[PDB]
Amino acid sequence: EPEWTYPRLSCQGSTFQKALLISPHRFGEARGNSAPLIIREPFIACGPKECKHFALTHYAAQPGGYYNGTREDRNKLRHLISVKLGKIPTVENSIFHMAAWSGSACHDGREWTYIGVDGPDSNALIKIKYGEAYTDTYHSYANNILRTQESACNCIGGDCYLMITDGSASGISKCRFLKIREGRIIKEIFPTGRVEHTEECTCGFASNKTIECACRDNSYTAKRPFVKLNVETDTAEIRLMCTETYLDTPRPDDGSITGPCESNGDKGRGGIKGGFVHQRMASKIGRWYSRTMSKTERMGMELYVRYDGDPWTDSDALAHSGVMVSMKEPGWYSFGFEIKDKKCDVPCIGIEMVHDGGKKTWHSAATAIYCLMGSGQLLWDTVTGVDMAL
Amino acid sequence: EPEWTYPRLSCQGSTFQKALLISPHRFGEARGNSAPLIIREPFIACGPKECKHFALTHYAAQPGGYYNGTREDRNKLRHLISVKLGKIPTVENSIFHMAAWSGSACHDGREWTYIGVDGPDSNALIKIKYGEAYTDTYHSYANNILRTQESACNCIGGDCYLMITDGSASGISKCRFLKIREGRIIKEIFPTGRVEHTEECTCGFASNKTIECACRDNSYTAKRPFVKLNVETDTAEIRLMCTETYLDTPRPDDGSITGPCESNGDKGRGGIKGGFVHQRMASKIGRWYSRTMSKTERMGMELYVRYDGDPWTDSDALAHSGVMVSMKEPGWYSFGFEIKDKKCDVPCIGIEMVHDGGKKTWHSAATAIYCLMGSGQLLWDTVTGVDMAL
Amino acid sequence: EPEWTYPRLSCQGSTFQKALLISPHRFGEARGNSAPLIIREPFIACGPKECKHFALTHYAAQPGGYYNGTREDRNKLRHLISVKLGKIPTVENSIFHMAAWSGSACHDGREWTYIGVDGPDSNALIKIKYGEAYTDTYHSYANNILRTQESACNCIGGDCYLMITDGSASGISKCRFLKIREGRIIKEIFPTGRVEHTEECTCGFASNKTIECACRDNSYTAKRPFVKLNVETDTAEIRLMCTETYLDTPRPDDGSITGPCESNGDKGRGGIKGGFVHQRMASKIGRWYSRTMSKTERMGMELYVRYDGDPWTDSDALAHSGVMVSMKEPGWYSFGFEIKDKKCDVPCIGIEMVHDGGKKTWHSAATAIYCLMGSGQLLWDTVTGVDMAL
Amino acid sequence: EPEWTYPRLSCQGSTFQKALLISPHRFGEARGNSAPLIIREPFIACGPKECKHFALTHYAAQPGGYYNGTREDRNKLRHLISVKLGKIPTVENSIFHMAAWSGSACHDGREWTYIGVDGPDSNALIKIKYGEAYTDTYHSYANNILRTQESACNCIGGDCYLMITDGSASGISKCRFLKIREGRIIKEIFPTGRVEHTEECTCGFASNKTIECACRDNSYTAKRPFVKLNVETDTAEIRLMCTETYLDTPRPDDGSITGPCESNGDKGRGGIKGGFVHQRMASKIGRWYSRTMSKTERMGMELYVRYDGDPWTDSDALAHSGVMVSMKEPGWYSFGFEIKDKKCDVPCIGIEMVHDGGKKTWHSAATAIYCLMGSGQLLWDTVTGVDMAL
Ligand SMILES: CC(=O)N[C@H]1[C@H]([C@H](O)[C@H](O)CO)O[C@@](O)(C(=O)O)C[C@@H]1O
Ligand SMILES: CC(=O)N[C@H]1[C@H]([C@H](O)[C@H](O)CO)O[C@@](O)(C(=O)O)C[C@@H]1O
Ligand SMILES: CC(=O)N[C@H]1[C@H]([C@H](O)[C@H](O)CO)O[C@@](O)(C(=O)O)C[C@@H]1O
Ligand SMILES: CC(=O)N[C@H]1[C@H]([C@H](O)[C@H](O)CO)O[C@@](O)(C(=O)O)C[C@@H]1O
Ligand SMILES: *[C@@H]1O[C@H](CO)[C@@H](O)[C@H](O)[C@H]1NC(C)=O
Ligand SMILES: *[C@@H]1O[C@H](CO)[C@@H](O)[C@H](O)[C@H]1NC(C)=O
Ligand SMILES: *[C@@H]1O[C@H](CO)[C@@H](O)[C@H](O)[C@H]1NC(C)=O
Ligand SMILES: *[C@@H]1O[C@H](CO)[C@@H](O)[C@H](O)[C@H]1NC(C)=O
Ligand SMILES: [Ca+2]
Ligand SMILES: [Ca+2]
Ligand SMILES: [Ca+2]
Ligand SMILES: [Ca+2]
Ligand SMILES: [Ca+2]
Repeated sequence: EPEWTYPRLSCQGSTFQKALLISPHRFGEARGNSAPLIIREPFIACGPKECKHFALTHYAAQPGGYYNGTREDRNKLRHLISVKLGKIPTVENSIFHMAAWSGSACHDGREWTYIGVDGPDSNALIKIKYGEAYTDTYHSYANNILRTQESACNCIGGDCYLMITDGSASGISKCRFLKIREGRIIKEIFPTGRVEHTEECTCGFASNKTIECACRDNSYTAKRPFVKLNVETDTAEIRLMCTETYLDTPRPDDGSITGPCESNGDKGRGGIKGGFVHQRMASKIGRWYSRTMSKTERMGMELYVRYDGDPWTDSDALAHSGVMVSMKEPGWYSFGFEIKDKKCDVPCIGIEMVHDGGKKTWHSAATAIYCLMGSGQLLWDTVTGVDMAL
Repeated sequence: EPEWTYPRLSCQGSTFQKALLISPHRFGEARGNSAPLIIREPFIACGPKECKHFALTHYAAQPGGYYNGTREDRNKLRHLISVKLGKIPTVENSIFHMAAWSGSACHDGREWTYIGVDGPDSNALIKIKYGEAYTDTYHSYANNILRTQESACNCIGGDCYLMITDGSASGISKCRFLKIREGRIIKEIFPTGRVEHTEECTCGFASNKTIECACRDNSYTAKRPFVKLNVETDTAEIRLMCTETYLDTPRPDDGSITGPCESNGDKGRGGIKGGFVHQRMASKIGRWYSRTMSKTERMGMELYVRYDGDPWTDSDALAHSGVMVSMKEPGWYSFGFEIKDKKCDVPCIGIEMVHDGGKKTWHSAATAIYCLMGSGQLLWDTVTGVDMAL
Repeated sequence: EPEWTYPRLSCQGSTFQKALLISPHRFGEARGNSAPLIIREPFIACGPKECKHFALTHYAAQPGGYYNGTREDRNKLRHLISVKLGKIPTVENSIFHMAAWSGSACHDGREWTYIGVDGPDSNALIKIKYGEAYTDTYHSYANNILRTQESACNCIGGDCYLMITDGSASGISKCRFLKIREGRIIKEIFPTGRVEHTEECTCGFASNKTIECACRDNSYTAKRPFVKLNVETDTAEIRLMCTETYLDTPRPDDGSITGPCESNGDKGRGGIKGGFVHQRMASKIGRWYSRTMSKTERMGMELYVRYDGDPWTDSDALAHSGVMVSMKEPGWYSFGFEIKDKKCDVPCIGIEMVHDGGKKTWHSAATAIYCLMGSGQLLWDTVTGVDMAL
Repeated sequence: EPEWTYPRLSCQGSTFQKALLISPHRFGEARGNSAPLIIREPFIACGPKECKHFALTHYAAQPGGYYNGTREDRNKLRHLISVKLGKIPTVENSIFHMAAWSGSACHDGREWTYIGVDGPDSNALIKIKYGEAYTDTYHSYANNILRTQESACNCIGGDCYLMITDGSASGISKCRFLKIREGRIIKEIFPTGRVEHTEECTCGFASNKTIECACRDNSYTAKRPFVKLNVETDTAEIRLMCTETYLDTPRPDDGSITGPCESNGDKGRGGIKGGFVHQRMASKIGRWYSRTMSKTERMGMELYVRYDGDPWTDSDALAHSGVMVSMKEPGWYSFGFEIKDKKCDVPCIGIEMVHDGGKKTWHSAATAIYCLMGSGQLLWDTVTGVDMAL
């Protein structure tokens, strides 16, 4: 058959550069003739030959008559959709995979696994699809909005790993990982460590032995929960990132959180999903991260890197590597993903750039992509170009 | 060349869950830019890799100018169309297969067979297409709206099997089954038993030896005619389902038809096509059924199951298995179908949810899908989200 | 490689039946959201696995602002376009093959040959394309609107044959045939016989040795020029059809043309392209033909057949085989084509049903298809369902 | 896996003829229902089976609300897009490859290489994509709008070759050539000779040993810089074309620049990218060129040819070969490209026909194609048919 995917060494390069903007609402004017779907939580996942751009639609287009409710996060209508990356996600270009108000997907080398959560808040349900077939489900364990990554899951040798979580958005949400093979859950992994609130993990392969994830703590801290999952033993441990460059939003000033690495610090309530991707070299690992320019608002997006070290213990500041989105522009969720070149993997970060005009109008998003590309420094930023009044 | 398809054991699971909603008129607003087709009698059929979503269109779109007459069932413009399941059935996404006002389709492992009926009411005509080619026809034998299933036909080792019927919607309509191989009728099967009125059969494989169908009696009863068709001898027998949980609409109260399993009972006149799909386990057979929540109107849809036994002799109540559509939402035709996973088949029930505003406006339908996945209880219902005034 | 196509015996059957209507302008209302292309001269040609529906577009859609000039036949904008048969020919569904105001195309088993004529009236040019590549041209020989079939060319063992003509529409237009192999003209065939005016031939295979064509005489007669082209010797002879059932429009009353078979008769000025297709049986050949219901106007369409005999000498009336389009509806150009089933060929006739509101509004066409299908008699007619005011 | 592509001898033919018009704004009327993209710098490149039609979009459609700024050349929204040749480039038909305000692409027999330039004017960046993956970048070396061909790059045995340039549009812009293999730059080529200003080179293979390019000098002359690049030694030399038929716009009268082939002459300032394609015969080489009909404005387009000789030393007038676009119609950039027939290559010239209404309205372009086919003289010209007021 095709063989299973494994993480490979990253393609050569040392800086990210602006790759691609998908801005569907550049075609959504009342006087235009297009039907871009109203979405949020976009992410990209790639198989050997193509990438798919996923998002959770509100099952409504612009221009249209169903803008009310598109700023809510969960309802009976939201669906996980995709287009081939490079296509504009319209009503006719998109594929509707399953009813879901939280999602993930990934390719294992042979087929696409799609993951969607729906159901009532107190009793939601993870549903897994392998290709066309619905293959398995997993139930709410803490009865308070069972939910998942909003970014790609990760497969090695046919085994795919997925973060799920359940619990209060302003209290305890202890995550678990599911190990999924051909669409069926073959193991539950219960993490150890600093486990009181971990959600929306952005995960990737640090090597063939370790998946690492930079997650969101929506309750207690502006430091990101950082997971290290050993794939050989199927065990996970979580501790907060110690870097003084706090990656959440909102957050206090860099380096202002006093005390040991594990200290929670101030301005911990609230959060945002954060970009994280690995650059695997023969003797060095680069960890690339994105955070908003604003410490309190979803505005702007800049890139940081650090090579080697241990995220759990290094207090050192990360190295600023370029402004991807200016302060002037929306910088909402961000995520990592890798494109498969012929012999090596290309690390990328994608940025959700939400068009927010409040509850009174439509609420949707463009997706900007920056990838590791050549050398030098990052040269240009992204704007959506959308005027929400048209 | 490809192997012929056979029924396989069903994938593991014990409950159905909400899978997917195709709601094309969420995009039909007069201020939007899309062209969802106006349709009724949707159904889905799957081949080894892909499923198609079929329906009978009135050859008109919303927004548009041809709404008048879209609440009629037969005319010279209706056509059988399909799209790949998960796509939206618009003017450009759809393929028009043949002129037809009653239809069916199925894949035999190698090619699609498409069936459509058209012609004048008193002398209509079954037409069969195998791939791109028109291959055969079957004539009216009762000269009173020759018609067929409005759901998937069923193929085993290249032989595909199809219910047709002809006769008065208010009296006698004896059905027949056609055995079709590579688009040509190779055998006609004349059933035995209770044959006074059988139409709109929803059929599936109980095993490699038997096809069973839950059908509609539009004239005499609210119990469903239940066909057992022996594929090895090509013989069929029909008797009424004996369960007190009457599956037709309209219907009397459950358990109220006194007398032997064959008693017709009250409120027999009228009917609806009903969902039915098999869960074939190694030692046992689950028969899954759907019926409207209202006893008299096409509103709501509930799921029921019974393991093993004989539908013709068992008076036992079917086990209520969850609300798919609440009573506030339309619940019109339902149908069963199976998705082919790698090693096993996934049973699903699809629900036609008609937007009915009467004859003064457009008349069309959303399709909701529920499939067997995981364990537990069915968790969430389906709404169309459509406002017919927009 | 794939092997070359040859005509095979026709699939079993004895009557035609309504197969499919493509009516693009059912979606062209000013308040709808679609873009059907404005076309005329549709025809269908099929390869082993699929059929393409071709037409000459005016490079304009409905609704739109370029309706002026769409009732003219030749200009700098007209293009040969196609869609897969079954798709609606819109701006986004269509492929634009080449600039052309007269066309033909056919598949040889390995690739599509597309043929288009354009250039000034006094000096037009046949251009041939094989797949994507432009491969050859042929020049005007009588300098007065060099033109071709408006229907499929015909390939046997890799050699494709095409009628072209040039000359006065109301005088002499002596046709020639080109023999084309992999897109290049390898022979010119100059017909013998009754050669003064032959245009718009509808041609098909009577056997592996003979192509026959029923053509239009726009100047001298209402009898159709009937070509017999011997494929083994590459010679052609033309004589008028002798049947008293005159197939052109306009025409006198059947059987009113006195004198020998070759007599021209009255009402010969004007003409229409006519449907003709072969049903090849082991010991018998059926010639199926279509003509308008009206003797003088492009209204209605009925089917006729005759088995065996010699068209050049049989004065006998053809047998009426059904009304495909009532007198009430447009019946403009018609054409034959064959769909390839697995082991046999299916003969079909397609009918151009032009929406004519005069020079003041848009002018375009729907395409109706009738194919040999089963037995009995033809049961239903086709309407476009279009209101030209919307 | 597939063989690498090499140039082959051209298909037989001695004249170019009108092939195809892609005029997307024939569908852009405010009362229509389509979304043609706003674009400039179209070009076409072909692989063994298919050609793509590329362009640089302003990420806006007609009808729409983002016309302001579509007459500017560089900004943060322009993207390189393509569709399959023959399709219309709308929002939904197109694929967005990468953010870019200057581009090129070519197929090497195995995969597509896509090149785009973006970044700030003083520090822009070549980015290269091979298939789906971003693989390499090249930095600005003169810090003054690094930019590239706006037409196909050229590959031979896996090595693809690309002109880039950087420097003042009013002064010195020394070009360089990049040798790219599987998306990565493996050699930089620094030309010799007359190097003061070369940009927008249109390049093709004169043979397996030499790539030649006719380029634009925006500063000093109306004669075109002509590159001869030796693929075996990877060296290049540039000298001005000596023909009296000056191919740039603006230009003085033909033959008016007195002095040796290197004299710059008058009206050197300004320029236009010009069409150029090779016809490689067994014993001889045809060089086909296009230039505007007006000497000063981008109006009309005429075809010229010269067989053999040396472009650097030959003062001879080129042979006028027909009017492709009359003086009444726009004639802006032109480019050469080759279509792969089964055994030989078909040379073609494409013409950008811009709809220019000034900065107060939309600014976009039709693409007209002429290719070598048959013998005789070029017969018909191309009009866009677009009314910019609709
Ligand atoms: C499943 C779900 O509701 N997810 C939502 C999450 C959660 O509210 C928080 O992660 C707290 O758990 O946050 C979003 O609100 C947000 O910040 O933009 C969007 C997302 O849809
Ligand atoms: C071929 C045909 O007309 N079928 C129609 C059937 C028949 O009327 C009944 O089955 C009685 O035979 O019922 C429908 O009316 C209905 O209940 O919604 C829809 C369907 O189109
Ligand atoms: C190439 C060309 O102009 N063809 C046109 C022909 C010729 O006028 C006649 O065949 C006489 O030669 O007739 C049509 O007019 C017609 O009757 O509907 C349509 C077609 O486009
Ligand atoms: C990268 C870039 O800006 N290219 C632009 C070039 C340059 O201005 C000139 O070649 C001088 O370098 O010219 C155009 O202006 C022109 O003449 O139509 C269009 C093109 O977009
Ligand atoms: C991972 O393992 C596979 C073999 O199992 C190997 O080909 C690949 O290069 C390894 N990747 C890394 C990053 O070590
Ligand atoms: C039906 O028969 C085929 C082989 O003929 C077998 O592979 C399949 O598993 C059988 N299905 C059932 C339900 O037993
Ligand atoms: C035509 O010839 C081929 C072999 O050359 C044969 O297979 C085919 O059946 C023949 N068709 C007819 C109608 O005789
Ligand atoms: C170029 O070389 C290839 C093999 O390397 C050959 O097949 C091809 O015909 C040559 N082309 C020309 C123009 O000579
Ligand atoms: Ca936080
Ligand atoms: Ca579309
Ligand atoms: Ca009933
Ligand atoms: Ca005539
Ligand atoms: Ca110049």
